[PDB]
Amino acid sequence: ATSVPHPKIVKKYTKKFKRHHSDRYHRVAENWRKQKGIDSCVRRRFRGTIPQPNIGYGSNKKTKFLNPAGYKVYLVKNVKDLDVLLLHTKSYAAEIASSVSSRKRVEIVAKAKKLGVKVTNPKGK
RNA sequence: UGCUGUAAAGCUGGGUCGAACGGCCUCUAGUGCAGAUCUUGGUGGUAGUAGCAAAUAUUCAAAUGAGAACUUUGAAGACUGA
Repeated sequence: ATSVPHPKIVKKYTKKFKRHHSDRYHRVAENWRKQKGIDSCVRRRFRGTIPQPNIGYGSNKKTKFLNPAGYKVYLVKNVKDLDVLLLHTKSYAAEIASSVSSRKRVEIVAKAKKLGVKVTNPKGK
Protein backbone atom coordinates (compact mmCIF):
# COMPACT_ATOMS: atom_id res chain seq x y z
CA ALA A 1 0.00 0.00 0.00
CA THR A 2 0.91 3.69 0.04
CA SER A 3 1.44 3.56 3.81
CA VAL A 4 4.42 2.03 5.64
CA PRO A 5 4.70 -1.67 4.69
CA HIS A 6 2.84 -4.02 7.02
CA PRO A 7 2.29 -7.79 7.06
CA LYS A 8 -0.95 -8.99 5.53
CA ILE A 9 -3.88 -8.02 7.76
CA VAL A 10 -5.61 -11.03 9.32
CA LYS A 11 -8.98 -10.60 11.02
CA LYS A 12 -9.69 -13.77 13.00
CA TYR A 13 -13.42 -12.94 13.17
CA THR A 14 -15.00 -10.56 10.66
CA LYS A 15 -18.63 -11.05 11.69
CA LYS A 16 -20.31 -9.27 14.60
CA PHE A 17 -20.61 -11.03 17.95
CA LYS A 18 -24.37 -10.76 18.47
CA ARG A 19 -26.04 -11.25 21.83
CA HIS A 20 -27.99 -14.49 22.18
CA HIS A 21 -31.71 -14.08 21.41
CA SER A 22 -31.21 -10.58 20.01
CA ASP A 23 -32.81 -12.21 16.96
CA ARG A 24 -35.77 -13.32 19.09
CA TYR A 25 -37.03 -10.31 21.08
CA HIS A 26 -37.02 -6.63 20.18
CA ARG A 27 -36.03 -5.72 23.75
CA VAL A 28 -32.73 -7.65 23.56
CA ALA A 29 -30.24 -5.44 21.73
CA GLU A 30 -27.36 -6.89 19.72
CA ASN A 31 -24.68 -5.33 21.97
CA TRP A 32 -22.68 -8.27 23.22
CA ARG A 33 -23.64 -9.65 26.63
CA LYS A 34 -22.32 -12.79 28.28
CA GLN A 35 -24.93 -15.39 29.24
CA LYS A 36 -24.96 -16.02 32.99
CA GLY A 37 -27.83 -18.48 33.24
CA ILE A 38 -27.31 -21.79 34.98
CA ASP A 39 -28.70 -23.86 32.08
CA SER A 40 -27.69 -21.70 29.12
CA CYS A 41 -26.70 -23.66 26.03
CA VAL A 42 -24.59 -20.71 24.87
CA ARG A 43 -22.68 -20.40 28.15
CA ARG A 44 -22.04 -24.15 28.16
CA ARG A 45 -20.82 -23.88 24.52
CA PHE A 46 -23.04 -26.53 22.95
CA ARG A 47 -22.23 -27.50 19.38
CA GLY A 48 -24.26 -25.32 17.04
CA THR A 49 -24.41 -22.27 19.31
CA ILE A 50 -23.08 -18.79 18.53
CA PRO A 51 -19.34 -18.04 18.76
CA GLN A 52 -18.46 -15.88 21.71
CA PRO A 53 -15.76 -13.23 22.21
CA ASN A 54 -12.55 -14.35 23.87
CA ILE A 55 -8.94 -13.21 23.87
CA GLY A 56 -7.85 -15.85 21.34
CA TYR A 57 -9.50 -13.73 18.63
CA GLY A 58 -7.11 -10.85 19.30
CA SER A 59 -5.49 -9.15 16.34
CA ASN A 60 -1.80 -9.48 15.51
CA LYS A 61 -0.06 -6.64 17.32
CA LYS A 62 1.73 -5.49 14.16
CA THR A 63 -1.52 -4.95 12.23
CA LYS A 64 -3.89 -3.99 15.06
CA PHE A 65 -5.75 -0.65 14.64
CA LEU A 66 -4.83 -0.41 10.91
CA ASN A 67 -7.59 0.28 8.39
CA PRO A 68 -7.67 -1.62 5.07
CA ALA A 69 -5.29 0.95 3.54
CA GLY A 70 -2.70 0.39 6.28
CA TYR A 71 -3.30 3.59 8.25
CA LYS A 72 -4.11 4.30 11.87
CA VAL A 73 -6.97 6.77 11.92
CA TYR A 74 -6.79 9.96 14.00
CA LEU A 75 -9.84 12.14 14.67
CA VAL A 76 -9.34 15.76 13.60
CA LYS A 77 -11.66 18.54 14.76
CA ASN A 78 -9.80 21.63 13.53
CA VAL A 79 -6.90 22.85 11.40
CA LYS A 80 -4.40 22.84 14.28
CA ASP A 81 -5.18 19.17 15.09
CA LEU A 82 -3.41 18.14 11.87
CA ASP A 83 -0.08 19.21 13.41
CA VAL A 84 0.56 16.03 15.42
CA LEU A 85 0.34 14.02 12.17
CA LEU A 86 3.16 16.04 10.61
CA LEU A 87 5.86 13.35 10.88
CA HIS A 88 3.50 10.34 10.74
CA THR A 89 1.96 10.84 7.29
CA LYS A 90 2.77 7.33 6.04
CA SER A 91 1.25 5.61 9.08
CA TYR A 92 -1.56 7.88 10.36
CA ALA A 93 -4.57 9.26 8.51
CA ALA A 94 -6.86 12.08 9.55
CA GLU A 95 -10.62 11.65 9.96
CA ILE A 96 -12.64 14.86 10.10
CA ALA A 97 -15.22 14.93 12.88
CA SER A 98 -18.88 14.86 11.91
CA SER A 99 -19.61 18.07 13.84
CA VAL A 100 -17.05 20.20 11.98
CA SER A 101 -18.87 22.79 9.88
CA SER A 102 -18.62 22.86 6.10
CA ARG A 103 -16.45 26.00 6.14
CA LYS A 104 -13.88 24.50 8.49
CA ARG A 105 -14.02 21.13 6.72
CA VAL A 106 -12.81 22.73 3.48
CA GLU A 107 -9.98 24.36 5.42
CA ILE A 108 -8.86 21.08 7.03
CA VAL A 109 -9.01 19.29 3.67
CA ALA A 110 -6.81 22.01 2.14
CA LYS A 111 -4.21 21.95 4.93
CA ALA A 112 -3.99 18.15 4.88
CA LYS A 113 -3.29 18.21 1.14
CA LYS A 114 -0.56 20.80 1.74
CA LEU A 115 1.04 18.64 4.44
CA GLY A 116 0.52 15.35 2.61
CA VAL A 117 -1.81 13.91 5.27
CA LYS A 118 -4.32 11.31 4.13
CA VAL A 119 -7.96 12.07 4.93
CA THR A 120 -10.25 9.07 5.35
CA ASN A 121 -13.57 10.86 4.65
CA PRO A 122 -12.86 13.50 1.99
CA LYS A 123 -16.46 13.61 0.70
CA GLY A 124 -18.15 15.04 3.81
CA LYS A 125 -20.82 17.75 3.62
C1' U B 1 -22.10 4.65 3.86
C1' G B 2 -18.16 2.62 5.86
C1' C B 3 -13.75 2.09 9.59
C1' U B 4 -11.55 0.49 14.56
C1' G B 5 -11.70 -2.90 19.00
C1' U B 6 -11.71 -10.26 21.23
C1' A B 7 -15.49 -7.27 23.70
C1' A B 8 -18.05 -3.58 26.67
C1' A B 9 -18.09 0.23 22.81
C1' G B 10 -15.76 4.30 19.68
C1' C B 11 -15.49 7.04 14.95
C1' U B 12 -17.55 8.29 10.22
C1' G B 13 -21.13 9.00 4.99
C1' G B 14 -26.40 10.30 3.94
C1' G B 15 -31.38 12.00 5.85
C1' U B 16 -34.16 14.65 9.76
C1' C B 17 -33.45 18.84 13.04
C1' G B 18 -32.88 23.67 15.66
C1' A B 19 -29.19 25.59 20.51
C1' A B 20 -26.16 23.93 22.70
C1' C B 21 -21.95 20.23 23.19
C1' G B 22 -17.29 17.35 23.27
C1' G B 23 -11.70 15.20 23.79
C1' C B 24 -7.75 14.80 27.64
C1' C B 25 -5.98 14.86 33.30
C1' U B 26 -8.60 14.32 37.69
C1' C B 27 -13.19 14.49 41.35
C1' U B 28 -17.96 12.64 42.52
C1' A B 29 -22.61 9.53 42.38
C1' G B 30 -29.68 8.71 42.95
C1' U B 31 -24.15 5.46 37.20
C1' G B 32 -25.50 0.47 32.85
C1' C B 33 -31.89 -4.17 32.92
C1' A B 34 -34.97 -9.09 29.75
C1' G B 35 -37.09 -10.94 33.50
C1' A B 36 -39.00 -9.37 39.96
C1' U B 37 -47.91 -12.63 38.84
C1' C B 38 -41.94 -5.59 38.92
C1' U B 39 -44.01 0.27 38.38
C1' U B 40 -46.39 3.94 35.03
C1' G B 41 -47.70 4.86 30.14
C1' G B 42 -48.51 3.05 25.33
C1' U B 43 -49.77 -1.01 21.68
C1' G B 44 -50.92 -6.01 19.56
C1' G B 45 -52.83 -11.15 18.22
C1' U B 46 -57.34 -12.77 19.61
C1' A B 47 -61.08 -10.06 15.83
C1' G B 48 -64.44 -7.34 12.20
C1' U B 49 -64.62 -12.38 16.39
C1' A B 50 -68.22 -13.29 21.07
C1' G B 51 -72.04 -10.72 20.48
C1' C B 52 -76.12 -6.28 19.98
C1' A B 53 -82.44 -12.69 20.83
C1' A B 54 -86.96 -11.10 28.07
C1' A B 55 -91.22 -7.41 28.37
C1' U B 56 -97.23 -9.98 21.61
C1' A B 57 -96.01 -5.71 16.36
C1' U B 58 -95.87 -3.34 13.09
C1' U B 59 -97.55 -1.14 8.04
C1' C B 60 -98.93 2.69 3.83
C1' A B 61 -98.70 7.63 2.31
C1' A B 62 -97.44 12.85 2.93
C1' A B 63 -94.28 16.66 5.00
C1' U B 64 -89.32 18.03 6.35
C1' G B 65 -84.47 17.41 5.13
C1' A B 66 -78.10 16.84 1.59
C1' G B 67 -79.54 12.26 3.74
C1' A B 68 -85.51 9.05 6.84
C1' A B 69 -86.68 1.46 9.34
C1' C B 70 -86.02 5.13 13.72
C1' U B 71 -88.53 12.94 13.29
C1' U B 72 -93.66 15.18 12.46
C1' U B 73 -98.72 14.67 10.49
C1' G B 74 -102.64 11.61 8.50
C1' A B 75 -104.56 6.58 7.87
C1' A B 76 -104.49 1.71 9.99
C1' G B 77 -103.15 -2.72 12.97
C1' A B 78 -102.05 -3.54 18.20
C1' C B 79 -101.10 -3.44 23.56
C1' U B 80 -101.23 -1.68 28.82
C1' G B 81 -106.87 -3.14 30.51
C1' A B 82 -108.56 1.21 36.44
